[PDB]
Amino acid sequence: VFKKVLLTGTSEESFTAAADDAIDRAEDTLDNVVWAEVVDQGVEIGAVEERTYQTEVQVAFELD
Amino acid sequence: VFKKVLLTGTSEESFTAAADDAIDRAEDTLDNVVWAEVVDQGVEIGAVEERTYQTEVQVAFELD
Amino acid sequence: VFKKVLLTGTSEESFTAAADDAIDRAEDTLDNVVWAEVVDQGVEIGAVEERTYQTEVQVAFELD
Amino acid sequence: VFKKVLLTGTSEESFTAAADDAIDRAEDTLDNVVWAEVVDQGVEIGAVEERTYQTEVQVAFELD
Amino acid sequence: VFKKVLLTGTSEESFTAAADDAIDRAEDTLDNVVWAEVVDQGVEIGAVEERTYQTEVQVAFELD
Amino acid sequence: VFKKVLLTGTSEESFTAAADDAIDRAEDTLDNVVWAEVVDQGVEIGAVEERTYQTEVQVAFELD
Amino acid sequence: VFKKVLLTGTSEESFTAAADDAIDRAEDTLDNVVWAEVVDQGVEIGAVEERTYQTEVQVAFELD
Amino acid sequence: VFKKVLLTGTSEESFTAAADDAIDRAEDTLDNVVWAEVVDQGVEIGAVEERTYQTEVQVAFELD
Amino acid sequence: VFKKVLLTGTSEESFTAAADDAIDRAEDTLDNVVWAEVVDQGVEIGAVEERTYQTEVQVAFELD
Amino acid sequence: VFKKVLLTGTSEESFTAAADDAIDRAEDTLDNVVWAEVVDQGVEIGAVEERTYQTEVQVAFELD
Amino acid sequence: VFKKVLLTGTSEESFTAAADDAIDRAEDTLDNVVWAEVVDQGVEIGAVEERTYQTEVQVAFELD
Amino acid sequence: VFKKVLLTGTSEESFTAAADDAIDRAEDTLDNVVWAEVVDQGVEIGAVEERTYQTEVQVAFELD
Ligand SMILES: Cc1cc2nc3c(=O)[nH]c(=O)nc-3n(C)c2cc1C
Ligand SMILES: Cc1cc2nc3c(=O)[nH]c(=O)nc-3n(C)c2cc1C
Ligand SMILES: Cc1cc2nc3c(=O)[nH]c(=O)nc-3n(C)c2cc1C
Ligand SMILES: Cc1cc2nc3c(=O)[nH]c(=O)nc-3n(C)c2cc1C
Ligand SMILES: Cc1cc2nc3c(=O)[nH]c(=O)nc-3n(C)c2cc1C
Ligand SMILES: Cc1cc2nc3c(=O)[nH]c(=O)nc-3n(C)c2cc1C
Ligand SMILES: Cc1cc2nc3c(=O)[nH]c(=O)nc-3n(C)c2cc1C
Ligand SMILES: Cc1cc2nc3c(=O)[nH]c(=O)nc-3n(C)c2cc1C
Ligand SMILES: Cc1cc2nc3c(=O)[nH]c(=O)nc-3n(C)c2cc1C
Ligand SMILES: Cc1cc2nc3c(=O)[nH]c(=O)nc-3n(C)c2cc1C
Ligand SMILES: Cc1cc2nc3c(=O)[nH]c(=O)nc-3n(C)c2cc1C
Ligand SMILES: Cc1cc2nc3c(=O)[nH]c(=O)nc-3n(C)c2cc1C
Ligand SMILES: [Cl-]
Ligand SMILES: [Cl-]
Ligand SMILES: [Cl-]
Ligand SMILES: [Cl-]
Ligand SMILES: [Mg+2]
Ligand SMILES: [Mg+2]
Ligand SMILES: [Mg+2]
Ligand SMILES: [Mg+2]
Ligand SMILES: [Mg+2]
Ligand SMILES: [Mg+2]
Ligand SMILES: [Mg+2]
Ligand SMILES: [Mg+2]
Ligand SMILES: [Mg+2]
Ligand SMILES: [Mg+2]
Ligand SMILES: [Mg+2]
Ligand SMILES: [Mg+2]
Ligand SMILES: [Mg+2]
Ligand SMILES: [Mg+2]
Ligand SMILES: [Mg+2]
Ligand SMILES: [Mg+2]
Ligand SMILES: [Mg+2]
Ligand SMILES: [Mg+2]
Ligand SMILES: [Mg+2]
Ligand SMILES: [Mg+2]
Ligand SMILES: [Mg+2]
Ligand SMILES: [Mg+2]
Ligand SMILES: [Mg+2]
Ligand SMILES: [Mg+2]
Ligand code: NA
Ligand code: NA
Ligand code: NA
Ligand code: NA
Repeated sequence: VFKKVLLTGTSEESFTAAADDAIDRAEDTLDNVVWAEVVDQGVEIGAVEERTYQTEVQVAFELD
Repeated sequence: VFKKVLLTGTSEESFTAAADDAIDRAEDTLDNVVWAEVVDQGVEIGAVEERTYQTEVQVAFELD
Repeated sequence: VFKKVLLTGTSEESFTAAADDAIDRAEDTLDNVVWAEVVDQGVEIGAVEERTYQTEVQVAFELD
Repeated sequence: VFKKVLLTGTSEESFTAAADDAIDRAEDTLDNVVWAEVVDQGVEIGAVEERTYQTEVQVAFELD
Repeated sequence: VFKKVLLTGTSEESFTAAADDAIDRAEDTLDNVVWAEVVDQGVEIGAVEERTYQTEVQVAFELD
Repeated sequence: VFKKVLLTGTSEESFTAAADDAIDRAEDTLDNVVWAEVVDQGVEIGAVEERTYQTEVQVAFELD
Repeated sequence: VFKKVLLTGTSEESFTAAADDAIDRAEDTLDNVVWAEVVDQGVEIGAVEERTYQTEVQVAFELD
Repeated sequence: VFKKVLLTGTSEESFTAAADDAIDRAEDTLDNVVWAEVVDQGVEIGAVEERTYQTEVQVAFELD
Repeated sequence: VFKKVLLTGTSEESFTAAADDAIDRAEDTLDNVVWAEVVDQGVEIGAVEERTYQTEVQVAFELD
Repeated sequence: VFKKVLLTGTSEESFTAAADDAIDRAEDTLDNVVWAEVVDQGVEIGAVEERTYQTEVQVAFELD
Repeated sequence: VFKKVLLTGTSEESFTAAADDAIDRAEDTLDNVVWAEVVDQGVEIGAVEERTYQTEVQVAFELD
Repeated sequence: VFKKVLLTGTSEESFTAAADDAIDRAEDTLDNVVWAEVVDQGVEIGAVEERTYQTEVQVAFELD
């Protein structure tokens, strides 16, 4: 059985690096992370000093 | 990093109050709740005494 | 077996009340109405004296 | 010919009132506003003192 | 309030049995599982000895 | 001209048998049923003794 | 309250004429037909002597 | 950079002519119109003397 | 077994004729073409002398 | 690099067996078939002696 | 109230830089730009000397 | 007439480079490649030594 968690990563550099930021967090706390699916991308402008790229991913991990 | 949980709130009064019911539950158990996105709305009729409005939300919270 | 009918309710008050208007009509004419799913919401402006909120629902009822 | 503008209204009270807030703004600046279609709903939590309901609408107006 | 978890079940037999595999896992660890919605179906071929059917479900459970 | 009706079939056995349950009902009451399109699948758990598979179909029939 | 019926019109000439074929049928049998929304378009080739254009519409009519 | 405006053209003749009606209006007021994407089609019936076909397009134009 | 190919037809006349242009090409090179599904429509303006209507279709053909 | 082909399998027995029918055909003619994604399901009724289940899949294969 | 404009940025380097190109243009002409949502990505090949990455964004700005 | 092929490119570096990997393969084997549309993005983790970014594109080419 796989389970997915819905995470938004952030980066001041790129959409790829924002995806990595989410996956990094998943790997910090979960075993057997197997893949990620991109489900949204965006850019935060008004709330930050530098533009911040965001990539939202479903991160899949194998249970048991 | 943000994470989202997928919650359906209920209310005998309105779709807005059903959204609040979900967000209230998230705030009971999670720190740093930052926003919610409505993803579905519905009305339960046959299983209840009074019509019950339901609003399903992805509730986003900031990790760490 | 359930069947659904696709109804747009209207209200001069709210999206919740517009959903109720559709469900009310379904219950006038159908037995065993069990739930409704919201599929669209809108506001009529140019054709009416007062803004009219509209909520379109699939209203499900149990056959037999 | 109709044209649409994509507006997000806000309210501390309800999704219906947030839709009205957008339509009000459109009517301040545009002639012949004829209808609105709801395209998204959400709730701002972390950036505000009170929860703020948001309703995004395509507001249609007749040209010429 | 209901909450959903996003699970992919697997089976060497059928899409129905793959859905059951996910629901079984949810019932092992959660109380008050109430329904599941199918959100994707697929077949793993290259990574397995026998074709493996997969059915991804949002499994809903009642909180509290 | 074709017309479609939106039916949810049920089965304690499989998603295929749930689709058949809907189509069977359509054929009981309608002439010239020509095809069905699957539009949703789900599993009822909390309201039933045995898990019940549900398959929602648009059932198309030829008018006249 | 509005209700919609889901009809596929056909024409050997065009997608516009296929939409008209559906609307014509609705007006034969229903009072107060008010609008139609196109939801799919296609072309039947193998089952017919001449290519047949098909346009599927939700035809809305006002109840009461 | 391209920008798009969301226009609904109308015609008493066809969906193609309704698309042209929108594009014509864009070309009246904008320089460097480069393409259009159809996003919806419909037919107005109750508000008009003759059926009126409508085609909604995102009309893209090059800035600068 | 059916297979589909994803073709964009073009016409200086209409969306229907653009669909035909794609289907014509499929029939030039494939046996047993059975139907087509419209998946997108658009208009090329900047790259052409005359507006060019485009209709993208999945063209289905029976294998073997 | 992976490539996908869009195939509709058929079966007089089940949606799972219809998916297998498509994958079987892909494996007859292609090397390195790695997975399939279900994209539609349906039932043919009017054109056949027995109901025929159909499952449409994108079948992915590795190039080179 | 927020308003969105629908812009396609371009870059010979990356999808991230194409998003920035759109946002840059918005900030040239608009006050209070607050965020952007990615809605499409593509690559122009035939019309250009070098491949050109394109990222289409809804750029949101606060009115008043 | 344009035709599209559905390709998933891969890269250990970025989503942009994964798109290029697919387009490169198309240009190896096809004449008159004209554009690509991004349709999905993902990251392979469990099956590889280094995270592998994947970008799925419809690559369009002009026939004849
Ligand atoms: C992708 C994205 C979407 C957003 N949407 C909203 C919104 O709907 N309302 C809001 O007050 N702020 C937003 N913000 C700040 C956003 C920010 C980003 C990066
Ligand atoms: C929005 C909504 C959707 C529902 N869908 C189903 C369903 O598919 N099958 C079912 O047995 N009960 C339902 N029920 C009870 C529902 C109830 C609600 C409120
Ligand atoms: C949600 C909504 C959508 C509508 N769409 C259209 C349309 O496409 N064309 C039209 O002539 N009138 C409309 N009207 C009047 C509308 C009215 C509402 C309330
Ligand atoms: C509906 C909604 C969506 C939002 N999405 C985002 C987002 O993607 N990223 C972000 O930094 N802030 C958001 N914010 C603050 C949002 C706020 C709202 C109300
Ligand atoms: C439904 C399904 C989808 C898949 N998608 C991918 C993919 O995008 N990339 C990949 O390397 N492997 C996959 N695999 C292995 C898949 C496997 C299945 C069963
Ligand atoms: C597919 C499916 C969806 C459902 N959705 C809901 C829902 O939204 N709310 C609810 O009270 N019950 C449901 N129920 C009971 C459901 C049941 C099924 C089988
Ligand atoms: C738009 C369209 C879609 C169709 N889809 C199918 C299908 O999925 N299976 C089938 O046996 N026949 C079809 N047929 C015959 C079709 C025919 C048309 C016109
Ligand atoms: C495509 C289309 C959609 C429409 N939708 C609505 C609606 O939702 N409510 C309404 O009062 N009128 C409409 N009208 C009048 C419409 C008219 C058209 C042509
Ligand atoms: C439907 C359609 C869509 C198009 N999209 C784009 C695009 O995204 N970028 C571009 O440079 N050119 C386009 N072009 C030229 C287009 C042309 C048409 C006809
Ligand atoms: C899933 C499915 C869809 C279909 N759609 C159509 C259609 O749109 N028009 C038609 O003449 N026949 C169809 N047919 C025969 C179909 C058959 C199937 C099995
Ligand atoms: C994303 C994208 C989509 C496009 N779509 C089309 C199209 O549909 N027709 C066309 O003539 N050119 C296009 N072009 C040139 C395109 C170009 C791009 C970059
Ligand atoms: C985007 C993506 C999606 C995937 N989906 C699946 C899946 O559904 N099942 C599976 O066994 N493996 C997958 N895999 C390995 C995937 C891999 C990727 C990169
Ligand atoms: Cl989710
Ligand atoms: Cl429907
Ligand atoms: Cl828009
Ligand atoms: Cl495809
Ligand atoms: Mg930096
Ligand atoms: Mg988002
Ligand atoms: Mg009360
Ligand atoms: Mg729901
Ligand atoms: Mg009042
Ligand atoms: Mg509507
Ligand atoms: Mg207050
Ligand atoms: Mg939004
Ligand atoms: Mg076995
Ligand atoms: Mg999947
Ligand atoms: Mg049994
Ligand atoms: Mg459902
Ligand atoms: Mg003729
Ligand atoms: Mg169809
Ligand atoms: Mg005339
Ligand atoms: Mg519309
Ligand atoms: Mg001419
Ligand atoms: Mg297109
Ligand atoms: Mg048999
Ligand atoms: Mg289909
Ligand atoms: Mg360079
Ligand atoms: Mg695009
Ligand atoms: Mg490297
Ligand atoms: Mg994918
Ligand atoms: Na989730
Ligand atoms: Na817009
Ligand atoms: Na219907
Ligand atoms: Na394809």
